[PDB]
Parts: sequence; structure tokens; C-alpha cells
Amino acid sequence: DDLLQRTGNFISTSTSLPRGILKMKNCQHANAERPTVARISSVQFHPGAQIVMVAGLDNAVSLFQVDGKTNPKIQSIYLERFPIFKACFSANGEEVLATSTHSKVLYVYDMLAGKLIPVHQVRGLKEKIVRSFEVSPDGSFLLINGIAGYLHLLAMKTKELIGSMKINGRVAASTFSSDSKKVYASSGDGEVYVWDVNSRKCLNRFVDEGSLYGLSIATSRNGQYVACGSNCGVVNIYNQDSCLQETNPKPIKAIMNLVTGVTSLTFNPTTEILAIASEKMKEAVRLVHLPSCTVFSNFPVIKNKNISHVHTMDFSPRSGYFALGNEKGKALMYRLHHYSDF
Amino acid sequence: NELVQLPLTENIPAISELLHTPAHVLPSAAFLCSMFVNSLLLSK
Amino acid sequence: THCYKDLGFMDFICSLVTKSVKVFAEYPGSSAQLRVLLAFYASTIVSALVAAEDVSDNIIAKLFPYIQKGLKSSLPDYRAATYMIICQISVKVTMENTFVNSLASQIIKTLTKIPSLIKDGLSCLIVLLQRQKPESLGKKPFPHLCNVPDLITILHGISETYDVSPLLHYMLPHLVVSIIHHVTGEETEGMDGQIYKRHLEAILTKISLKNNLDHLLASLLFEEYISYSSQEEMDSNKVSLLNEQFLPLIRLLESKYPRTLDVVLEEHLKEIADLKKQELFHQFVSLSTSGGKYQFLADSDTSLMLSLNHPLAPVRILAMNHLKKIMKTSKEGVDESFIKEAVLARLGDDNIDVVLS
Amino acid sequence: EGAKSQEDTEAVFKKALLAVIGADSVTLKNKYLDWAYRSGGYKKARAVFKSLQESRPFSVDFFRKMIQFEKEQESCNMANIREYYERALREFGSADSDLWMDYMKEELNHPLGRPENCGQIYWRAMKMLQGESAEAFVAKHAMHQTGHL
Amino acid sequence: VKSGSAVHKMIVDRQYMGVSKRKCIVWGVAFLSDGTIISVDSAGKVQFWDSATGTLVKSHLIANADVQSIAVADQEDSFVVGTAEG
Amino acid sequence: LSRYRLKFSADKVDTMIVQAISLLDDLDKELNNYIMRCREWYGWHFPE
Amino acid sequence: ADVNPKAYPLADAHLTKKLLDLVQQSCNYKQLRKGANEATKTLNRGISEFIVMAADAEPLEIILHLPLLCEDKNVPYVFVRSKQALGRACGVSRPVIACSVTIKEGSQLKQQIQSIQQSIERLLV
Amino acid sequence: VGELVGARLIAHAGSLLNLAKHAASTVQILGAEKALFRALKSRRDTPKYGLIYHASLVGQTSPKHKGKISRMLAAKTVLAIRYDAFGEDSSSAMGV
Repeated sequence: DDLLQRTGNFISTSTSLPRGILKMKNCQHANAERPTVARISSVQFHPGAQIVMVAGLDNAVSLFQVDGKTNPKIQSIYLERFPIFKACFSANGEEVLATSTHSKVLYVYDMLAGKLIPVHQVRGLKEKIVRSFEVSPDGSFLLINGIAGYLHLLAMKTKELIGSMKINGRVAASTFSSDSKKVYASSGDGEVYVWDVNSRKCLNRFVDEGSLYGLSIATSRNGQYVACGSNCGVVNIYNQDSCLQETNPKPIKAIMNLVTGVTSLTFNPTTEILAIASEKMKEAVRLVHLPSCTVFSNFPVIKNKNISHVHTMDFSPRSGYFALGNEKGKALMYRLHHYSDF
Repeated sequence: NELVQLPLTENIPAISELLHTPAHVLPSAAFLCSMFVNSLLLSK
Repeated sequence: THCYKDLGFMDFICSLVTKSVKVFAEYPGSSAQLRVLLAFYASTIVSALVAAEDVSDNIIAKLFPYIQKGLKSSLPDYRAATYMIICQISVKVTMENTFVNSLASQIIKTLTKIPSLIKDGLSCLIVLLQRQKPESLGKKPFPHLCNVPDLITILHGISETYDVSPLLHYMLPHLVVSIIHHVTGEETEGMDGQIYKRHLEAILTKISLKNNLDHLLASLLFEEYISYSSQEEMDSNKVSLLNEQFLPLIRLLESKYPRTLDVVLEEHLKEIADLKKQELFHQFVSLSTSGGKYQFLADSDTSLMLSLNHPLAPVRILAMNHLKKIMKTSKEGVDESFIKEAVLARLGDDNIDVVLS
Repeated sequence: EGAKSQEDTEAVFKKALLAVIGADSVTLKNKYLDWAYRSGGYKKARAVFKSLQESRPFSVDFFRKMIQFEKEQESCNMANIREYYERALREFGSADSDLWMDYMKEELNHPLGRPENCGQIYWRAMKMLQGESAEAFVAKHAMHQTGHL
Repeated sequence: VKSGSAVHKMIVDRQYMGVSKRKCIVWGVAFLSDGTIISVDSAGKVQFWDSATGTLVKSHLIANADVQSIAVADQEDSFVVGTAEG
Repeated sequence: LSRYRLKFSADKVDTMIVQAISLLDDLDKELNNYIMRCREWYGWHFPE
Repeated sequence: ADVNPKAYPLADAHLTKKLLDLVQQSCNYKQLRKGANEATKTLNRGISEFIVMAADAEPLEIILHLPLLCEDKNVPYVFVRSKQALGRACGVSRPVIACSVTIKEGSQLKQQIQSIQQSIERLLV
Repeated sequence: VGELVGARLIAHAGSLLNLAKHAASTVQILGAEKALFRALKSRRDTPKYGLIYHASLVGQTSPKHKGKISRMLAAKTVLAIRYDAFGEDSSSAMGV
């Protein structure tokens, strides 16, 4: 009836993530127990456990228990002459796949069975060095970027080649769809191809606007958004249905905040935050509120001068933690107070 | 699942042009309310 | 800027508007002179709400008494300004459930004082029910909402251009419960339950249901019918009255939207099979024109439709035998087509006993 | 018009416009447009208006007549309504306060209008109007904001 | 032809699933009714391309030297190629 | 035949705007000089 | 397709990449003038190598004065399909409809500029 | 810009096509040729008004803002000059 003949509140917290201001608190470094001075190439959160995996140009691969206070070390493995270019978990999370700069061998570390299998020879593959690769969300496929614009598709459980897809020009970056049924390939002339998985055919070819050449691409878990980076630092966000049916799609919003070439794109698991980053300039990391397409104004504290160059970011499975790795060997972690689960 | 962005007052150009005009030349409040509440609704 | 940062000036503006309105209220035909002032009152406050980075609880605490004064007034321009202020407040800041409940109660209760501003008010309610939490509104304002003249016609008029989903999403689950209470019991008047049934019929016939509201309506009807049929007292005469009341609604829901009731029935087969509620399910599916194809078998907890094409061959015979029984009894829940494609498909399969049946 | 064919009536009008070239042509052009709507339809008035839109000696009754014919038609193309008023305001905008007021009410009262343009029309009205006409427009609008009109 | 504009340019890899300094030369091109293009390369392979999307469909490596001749019968169910090895 | 061609490319010729603005300046000088004599000659009969 | 026929020297996709790559490199050397108004001034001063125009200016007529000046000075010119692509190649946050590569003595782009000029004039047969 | 001021501009340039070949900054200072060359020789500040001073928009605006309106009017004006010189259709839609 009336609220001013009693005492009470008027404003309350919303379920959706608020725009404009992000509530953040810095936590202990991910690699606090294992300090290093080499560049951090990869950081990622385990899908089903509170485990973070940190790999870098230092030949070590490490797994850490994700705790806000100490982050104890679980296990650390050192490879002989294998500077890790990219190390990622499998979709199920049971095994770790890692590769190096200009090395043919691919290393698979089976955690459940305690076996470290080096895959040196893949039958039917003429590629000399394997450095860039992706894993499907469902866990049944693995894709390898090659030369002369070939994409190689490999089964996850057997590591045997299924087929090859050729695009015109170089392959800059590639990713799997949310449903894992399609492949997005970004060419070196700014054009993006859509490939089907079960039958290796090109479904459609659209052109990213005002992009000389792409450096990254990402897709959302709910399948709503597709984000592409370009050389000038412009990030284009599209609806997925637009990319499938239109030769010249019109993006929802072009993120012009970054000024130097975007190299890493990461979508929040709840699809409320997009992280855009550039490794060429210090403090070139931004966070984007996806439904509003407006950038949070308080994340990069330029005064502190800790972030420096950015190479990798990752989100916890329930978006509780945000991780970031720099060139100085520091894997920064922040906690988002809106999300109360890991 | 699907995320929908509901319209905001600032993004609508007509409402901003209505709010940038001086008070005395502004039309009756009922018609302003009509356009405002209509623009706040989600169009189909 | 000085309006939203300094609250004394905002109180000054609101007090000036209220005082001028009270002064001019006595003179008949004095609506025009208050135009410009109210426009100014409309313009700044909304803009102030836009300008503030965070609208603290002091702003709402100050604005609420003047909002109530505007709602209780009879001048159209003052009510329009109040509606705009309410819309902007609802857009910008998340609100506690009690405050949303009270705001909606005052919006609905004083709706019919001015007959020319009904539509906007209803549309305003939609915004208030769209930018807030789904279960914010309670059951108390439901009667006054239903008693307004020509509610469904206005809702359809809005529906021709704008989405009307939140208002129906709120109003249907109360309509089902009100209809059930009217069937077995007493209300404020019998015409109240009659106008509830007329409202739900009008919603089904005239306004197109979108955003999976068909699923919600069918699930609510099924669950509430089963729940009342599971009541301790028999109420056989009451059960018959309930059946004849829900017959046209279920039939029209099946007619206009074909596949929703089938999916809803499919989702509830396991729960009905787990309990001893097969007879109530049989009565409910016999109520509809189509839906007797989901009848449970006499001996086992499986549906007739799934029994026809599941891998295990011998018990399939029983299904056709049961279907044969459905042949010779008075078919009420099943239609001609499902039988026709069933027998035509089953004539040509592998097992010879199935061919004989 | 009374007792002769319509072609001869147009012949008389065309001879008249050739003979009179000065200010006296103002009344000639107005009756020419009125005849076109009576003898013909809306289409005939459009052809006559297009031919005479450049013969510069004008009066505001020429453009008020054309706008009135547009209102009576069922189409009521609102874009053509603006197109006539801009031409009228180009010729007599410096001195005619009433024409500016009539323009503002069209954006409000017409169902197809865009009343959010009223902010610009008032701003444009201030600058072109000169001298005493500037004062009259302000009083008329302030009289229009109140119900006295 | 009813225009004179190049709708597609299609890049041919210099070495089969690889790169090399030596330029790849398309020695002969055949065009089928369905829309598939058959090409023979100096790297020693026959490639099947799609005209509609301008992308490779399939590749066959058949010789260690140049494949230089292409010919298709009137009924487009058979064709014949010749290699530099004879 | 030639005059049939470029006539269709006419009514877009600007020699009569550059020759009608120059005349418009000359006539204003005409108007000033004659008025000054009219006020002078009649000023000896009615200076007010 | 759906390109205004008045943009006669329309470069294809493969020529477009070479054109925009040169423009991006030239901007790093301070050898680029951006905008229709700035491009026109270089033509009158005769310090322009070539002119690149955007075909999708929704009135095409606003940039058709540049071809007429080009033929008098004998300066090659092309049209590209996107003003957005030309805008980013010039390192600007706004769309650009015309840009001019200027003459720079001793520049390291001399061999690459010459190759593009040959390729442009091959379009006119 | 107006009937008189536009007519003077073509008279200065001598033709519509000759006026089309000009840039935006030149159109702004077409009238003010004496102040320009005096400033360039003596290294003073260049003029900013030109013949555009008598345009309707420049006349109404405040003397503090007559510098901004001059370049804004001129820059959009050349868009009208090119379109009329080269367009094959006579309409006032773009100008309005």
C-alpha cells in the first residue's frame, strides 16, 4: 500500500550482470607457487574441477589448485626442448594437449591413465610443423591449421586424419561452432569461410567489413554471437544466422576501443562478457558487456601498470574467476563478485 | 538461451530530439507520454 | 544536473507542480493553462533520471509521494507525466518486489478514473512487468485488473503492433485458478467467474500467443485439473461440472495450436506412470478431441502411441487389440486419422501376428 | 466556364497569363488553379501547379489552395504537405507569421505528422522573421499553448 | 561470357598439400555440365573444383611429373589424362 | 543535324546566369544616380 | 555485383588487396593524404601518384570530379568496392571515400608504387 | 546557400563546371581573395569568410560562431555543387 509509513529499502540487485561498472577484486597470482620469468603462452581453467593449467615459453607445464589465497601446486612437468606454443584441455578434461613452436610432435598427457603419449607421426598428414590447433566443444573432433590454407580434421580418441579442407589464401584463425557441426575459417584477405564438419563442404562465404586480414575469431556457447578481430583493432560482432545466409553481413556493433591488432577473443560461459585483447601494446585488454555491446569503464587500471602485454585469457566454467597471462611470467587472476560459483 | 536487448531512452533518436527542445514549445504531456511509452515497448 | 544532484530543487519542482494543480483544480475547464508547466515537469525529471549515473534510494524515496499524488489525480497531463516518470524509473533501476507490487497495485486500481488514458496505463504496466523480475507481482491486484471495461479489446489493439507477452504471462495462471474456484465454490459474484472464463476465451480466440505461452497454458490446465482431481473428497458431481467447463477451452486450445498439448502430455507420461494416476489421465485425454492416443495400456505403464512402434514385438499385439477395442467402444479422445495411419503403417511390417492383428 | 467547352477556358487562361506580367497576375493565377480542380480533378491541379510554380509573382493563397486540395484527397501524402510549405516559406517566410503558425499545427494535428519536428520549426521561425512579425509569432504561439488558440 | 567479368579466381597449391618455390602451372582445364572443373597441374595432380562456391572439392595425386593433357568424352561419364612420364 | 543533338544537352547552360548577375549590378548603379538627381532637382521646391 | 556502372576502373578482389596494402604502408611513411577535399588539392599541385576512390558513396556524383582532373594531369585512378575498407586502410576511425598517395623523393616505396601504377593502367587496356 | 550568393559564386568561377573542380576550402574563400594574398605574403592569419558571408545561415548566427558556420556551410555546399554539375537528374531532395 505505502512504503513511507514503514522503514525499508527500494533498490535491489538484478539477476543479470549490471552494465557500466564491473565489481572486481584481485586475488593471488595463479603461478605464485611456481615463479617464472618467461612468457606465459597459455592459461585455462579445467571444465569440471578447480584446476588451472599454466604453460609458457619456459618448457614447463603446470597444474594448480584454484584457491583464492595460496593456489597450491599440484604437479609440474618439464619437457626437454619443447617451448609450449599452445596447451589446452580436452573437452571432457581428462587429458592435456600441447604443442610447440616449429616442432612436428604433439604431446598428449593422459591424466587418468598416467601416460604421456608423443604423437610424432600422423598418417596421411604432410604438414611439417604443427603449432596451431583447436578442439571441438563436444570432444569428438580436433582441427589443425596448416599451410596453403588447409584445415585438417582429426578424431579425438584415435588421432587419425578424417579429411582436409582447402581455403583460398592463408588460414589465420579458426574455431568450431557451439553445436560442433560447423567450422569457421578466417582467411588472410579478410574473408571468412563456413565449413561443414560431417561433409567437408563450404556452406557460405561472407566478408568481414573493413578488415584487411583477420587475426582471431570466437563463437558463443549459446550460438548467438560470432566475434571477429582485424588488424586495425576493430572487433565485429554478428548474429550467427546473419553470417550463414548473407554475403555482406551488417554487424550489431563494431568495438573501436582497441587501437592495435586484436589477437585473442574469449566469450564468457554465460555469454555476458567478451574479452578483447592486443599483444602489441601494453594495457590493451578490454571487457565488453555483450547484450549492451558497451565496454566496462573500470577494468584496466592503467595506473597500477601490472598487466603489460597480454597473450591469453580464460574464464572459469561458472564465470567465477577471470584469468590473464602476461609476458613477464605472471598469470593474473581476478574474481567477479556478481558470480558466486566457480 | 536467447538474449534480447530491450530499448533504452538514450538510444532512441526521436525521444532525445523531443527532450532537447525548450519547455514552452514542447507539446502536451499526454502525447509525449504516448510516444515515450510506445518507444519503450518491444516491437514485433 | 542540479536537479538530480541537489534534492531540494527537485522537491521544489514537485511541490510547485502539486500546488499549481490544486489551485487550478477548482475552475472548470482549466486544463489548458497547466499544459506548459506540466510539460516542463515531464521533461526535466525524466531527463534527470537519465542523467544520474546511479539513482540512489533517496531519489525514489523523494519521488514516490509525488508519484502517488499524480496517480490519484484526475488531470490527464499530470497522470501522463506520472506514467512517464514511472516508466523511466522502472527502466533504469532494479526494484524490490514489495515496491513493484505496490506500484502495480496503484497503477491498476486507479485506471478507470480517466477513460481516455486507459491504453497508455495498461501499456505502462507492461513495461513495469517487462523490466522487472517475473514473479514480482502478487495476486491482490488481479480482480481490479479483470474488472476494467473491454480489457481484451484494448490488449488486442496493443497486440497489433507491440508485444503483450508479460501481461498475459502474469494474468493466465491466476485466470486458471479463478476459473477452478468459480466452478466449485463461491466468489464475490457468479459474474466474476463468468467474466474470468470470458476473458480466457477471448485471449485464446483473439490474441495470438507467442514466446511459448501455449506450453505454459496447456501445462497449467493439465496440472491444475490433475491436482484438483487428486483431492481427497470424491466430488463426482463437481468433477463432472469441471469436465464440462474445461471441454471448450481444451478443444479450442487443441484446434488453434496443434502440437503443444501433445508435447505437454508426452512430458507428463513418466510422472503419471510413477504414481497411480492413470485413470485421471485417461479422463483428461478423453476430454480433448484428440489426445486419446496417449492412453495407458490396461496392464502396463506405456502409452498407446509408443506401444505401436517400440521394438519388442509380442506385446505390440495387445496395442492393436486395445486399438481394436478402441474400435468397438465409443471413441472420445482419439480421432480417425491416427487410427488410419496406425493401421496402414502396421499392415506392412515384419511380424506375421502383427499383420494378422 | 458556364457556356463553353473546357478547352476554350484553358485557352482563355493561357492568353491572360501572357498579357499580364506584373503584380496583377496574382489574381489570375489563383483562379486558374481553382478552375483546374473544378474542371478536372486532383491530377489536373497538379499539372497546373507544376507549370506555374516558377512564375515568381505569387501570393500565399496560391499555396494554401494547393495544400487544401491535398487534404481533401484520401491519400494525404504527408511528404507533399511539407514540400508545399517549404516553397511557401521560401517566398513569404520573412514577413508572414501566420504561415509559420499554420505549418506548426500541421505537424501536431495531422495523424501522419511528426510533432518532434516542432522544436526545429520554432527555431527556424525565429531567425527568418524580421521586426514586428517576430513579436507576433511569439504571442500567437504562447496563445496557442493555452487553449485560447 | 554474357558480361566478360571474372567471377572467381581460384588459387592452386604449388605442391600437393605443401609449398615450394617452383610455380604451379595449370596445363589443361575441363568443364562439366554439373558445374565441376577438372584441372591438371605441373605438380602432378588432378583437382576437382566447384564453380558455384569457388572452392576445391577433391584432389588426386597420380604422377611424380607434369600431368599435361585433359580430354572428356561427349557423355560426361569418362575422361582421360596424360602425364609427362608417358 | 548537329543542332538537333546539342539542343537536347541544353537548358543546362550557364551563360545566362553569369550575364544576368552582372547586369543586376549595373542597374543598381543606374538606379542610384537618377534618384540623386530627382531628390536634388525637386529639393529646390520641397526639401521636406 | 550491384555496383554503379560509372565506377569504370573497378579493381577486383586480388587487386584490391594489393592497393590497400600499399596505402597502409604509405601511411606509415607519411605519404598519404586522406579525404576528398585533401585529395583534390594534391591533384592541382601535381604531387599525386594515384587516386583511390570508394564506389559505394550513395551519391556517386560527389567524387566524379576527381576523374576529370586525373585525365588532364594523366594520373591513374581506381575504384574500390568498400569505403569502410578504405577507411581502415588509411588508419582512420571514419569511412573515407577518396585518398591520394603523394610523391616523396627517395621513398622506399618507389618500386612498389611503380608496380601498382602499371597494374592500374592495365585496367584501361 | 541562396539564389543571390550561389549566383555570385558561379560568376566568380565563370561557369558551373569550373566551380565543380574546386575543393571545399577554396569555395569558402572565393570572395576574399585580397585578404588571402596579403596574409600569405606577410605571414598573417588567413581570412575565413569569403563570399559566404552574405549567405542566410552565416547572417543569422552569432559573430562568435560565424567562423565555424563558414566551414560547415562550405564543406556541405561542394557536395551540392558536384551533384548538380554531374548528376543527370534535377531534384532538391539531397539539398534539403
